[PDB]
Amino acid sequence: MKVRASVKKLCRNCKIIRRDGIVRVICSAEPRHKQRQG
Amino acid sequence: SRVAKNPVKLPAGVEIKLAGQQLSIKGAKGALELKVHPSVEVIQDSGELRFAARNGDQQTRAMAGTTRALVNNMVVGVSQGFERKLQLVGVGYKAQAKGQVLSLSLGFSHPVDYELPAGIVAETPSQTDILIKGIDKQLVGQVAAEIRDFRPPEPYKGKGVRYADEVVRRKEA
Amino acid sequence: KKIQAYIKLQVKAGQANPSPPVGPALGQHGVNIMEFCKAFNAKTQGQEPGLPTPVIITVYSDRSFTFETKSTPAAVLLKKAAGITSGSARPNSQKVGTVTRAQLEEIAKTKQADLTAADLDAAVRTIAGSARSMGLNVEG
Amino acid sequence: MIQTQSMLDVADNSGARRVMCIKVLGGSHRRYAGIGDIIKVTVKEAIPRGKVKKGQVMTAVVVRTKHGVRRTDGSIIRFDGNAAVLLNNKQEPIGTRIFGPVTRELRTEKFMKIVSLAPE
RNA sequence: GAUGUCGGCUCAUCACAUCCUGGGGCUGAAGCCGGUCCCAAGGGUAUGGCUGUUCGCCAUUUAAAGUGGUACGCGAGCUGG
RNA sequence: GGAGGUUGGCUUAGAAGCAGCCACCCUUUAAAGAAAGCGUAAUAGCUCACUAGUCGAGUCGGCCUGCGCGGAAGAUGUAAC
Ligand SMILES: [Mg+2]
Ligand SMILES: [Mg+2]
Ligand SMILES: [Mg+2]
Ligand SMILES: [Mg+2]
Ligand SMILES: [Mg+2]
Ligand SMILES: [Mg+2]
Ligand SMILES: [Mg+2]
Repeated sequence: MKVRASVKKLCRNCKIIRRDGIVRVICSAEPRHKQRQG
Repeated sequence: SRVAKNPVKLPAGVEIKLAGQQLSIKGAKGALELKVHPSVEVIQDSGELRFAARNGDQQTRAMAGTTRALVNNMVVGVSQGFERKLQLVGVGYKAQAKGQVLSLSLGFSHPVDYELPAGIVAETPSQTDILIKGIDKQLVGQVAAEIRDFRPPEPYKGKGVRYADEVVRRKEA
Repeated sequence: KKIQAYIKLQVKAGQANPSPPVGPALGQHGVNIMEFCKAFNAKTQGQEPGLPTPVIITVYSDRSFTFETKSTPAAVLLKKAAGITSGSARPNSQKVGTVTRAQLEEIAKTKQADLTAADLDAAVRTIAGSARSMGLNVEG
Repeated sequence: MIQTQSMLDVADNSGARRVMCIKVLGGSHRRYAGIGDIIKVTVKEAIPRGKVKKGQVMTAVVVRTKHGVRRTDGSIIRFDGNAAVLLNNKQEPIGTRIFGPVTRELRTEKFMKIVSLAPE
C-alpha cells in the first residue's frame, strides 16, 4: 500500500475500486501502484 | 446487455423443488443443492428459467443478476465436474495424497497434513499436481486457496505451490 | 506460437553464424541462430552480403523459415545512397550531406515490384520512405 | 568478581598481578557473578614484565571466590580469595600455567582448555 | 491583608505521534541484515566518569536503553548543590 | 492478423516498435502508428492503433447543481446531540 490523500491512476491497468467505503487502487501489472486511502 | 435477462436452459435430468422462497436442484452426478433466494425476486417455471425483480432500486437490480449466476452454477455442478489444477514448483517438493488426507512436503520441518472436507475428493496424478473435484465453485475454490496459502510463490525462483494462472510475478537481478 | 512480424534479425546473407551484429537475439524466440543459415543460403548475392543483412523473419516450429523476397535491402544500401557508411548522430535533422532523388536509381532497378510493392514507382517511393532513416532527407 | 569495582587477582602466569571488575556481562543488570561467568576487567597492577600492559580493558572468567559454589546437595566448596583467568578476544586464555586449584563445576564445552591446565 | 521558584531522592499515573517484543504491505528485498509505511499501549524500557545542572560529551553494556502531559507531577514527603 | 520496406540511424550482444539525441515519412494490404506499451531496461510474446467474423440494443464523456464520503492524531472517564 501507499497511504495518500489523493489517489489516482498511473498506468492503463489501474482500476479504482471503492471497497468497504475506502477508495482503493489495485493494479494488475505492477505492485508498486497499489494505493490505499484518498 | 444484462445477465438477468438471459435464461438458464437446464439440461435433461434436473428436478426443481421450488417452494417459492427456497429452490432446490437435484440431478445426476451429485445432488442436494439448494439456495435461499433474497425475497424480492420473481422465479418462473418452464423448461428454462427467468428471473425478475419487483422494486426497481439499485439493489434488486443487482440481486436478480447475482441470483442468476448462482442458480446457473448449481446446474453445471450436477452436469460437469468442477476442477482446479494446482502445480508444484521447486526441488524437494511433492504431494502424497492418502485417501481423504493430503500430506505435503514443502521444505518445512514438520510435514503438513491437510484434511479435506466432505464432498470434495482430491486426486494426485503426479507428485507435482493436484486435482480437486467437487460440485460447487465456492467450496472447490475455497479449498484450493487454503492449500495454496501454505507456501505462496516467489518472484526470485517460483519455489512454491501455484495453480494454472501462468501470469506469475517474476523479477531477477 | 511466436506470431508477430518485425522480428529483428541482422546477420550475414548466406551465413547466420556471425552473431555480434545482433548477438543472442533469437534465444527467447525459440529457434537458435545456427539453424537459420540454411534460410540465409536460400537468398544470397542480391540482399547485400558481407555486411550483416536485416530480414523480416517469420518464425515457425516445423523446420521452415521463409524470408520475404525483398531483393535489394533499403535499410543498409541507403547508407550507400548518400555515400557514407556510418550515419549521422541524429536522423533527419543532423546531416552529413543528405541524399537526393537523383541517386535513388541504381538501388530501385531490381525491386521485384509486386513482392514488396504494387508498381515500380511506389517501390521508388518505398526508398523515399526508407531513406528517412539515418540523417538523410528525401528532397529531390 | 561479584560486583563492579571488586579487586581480585589473576590465576595465570603471563598476566598482571591484580585486576578490577568494571562490568558484569550477561543480562540487563546482573548484579552478581558466580563461579564460571564472564566479567570485564581493567588491569590495575601489572608485573614488571609479563605480557599484559597496565591499564587495558580485557575479558576474564571467574574461577574462585570466598562466597563459594553450591551443588545439588548441601555441600559447598568455599575458598579464601577471589581469582580470575584472563581471556583473548575469542574465549581462549592468554597464559600457559594456572596457579592453585580450580573447581570441576566450571567445565563446559568452551572451557575444556583451562580445566586440563590446572592442578586441582 | 503571601499561589514557597531550578536539579536530585521517594512514589507514581495517563497519552500514542512506538524505543523493544507481536501481526503485515512494498523494496534498487539472493541469504544474513535492512530501508520505508499501515495495525497494535499487554509487559518491559542500563550501570559509571565529568559538571549545581536538566542537557551534553565519553567508557562499557543490552532484546531495547522511546517522546510528551500531570502547578516544566511530587518541599503541611526529604535534600538545599 | 496486428503492418511492405527495415536494425531507421551513429550507438550498444541488444538502442530495433522499448540507450541518448531522434526518425513519425512512404507503401504490399481488408488491415496497420517504422509505435502506444509493459515484456529478457533490452530479443520474444501478448496487447494497443487497426480490419474481418462472432454478439444483436443502447453506449461514452464533459458541464451546472442538492445532500453526503476520505483528508481527521493527546494526555483522570464515554466526554464537540
Ligand atoms: Mg475486513
Ligand atoms: Mg489570605
Ligand atoms: Mg498507531
Ligand atoms: Mg514542579
Ligand atoms: Mg520540612
Ligand atoms: Mg505540597
Ligand atoms: Mg489512528
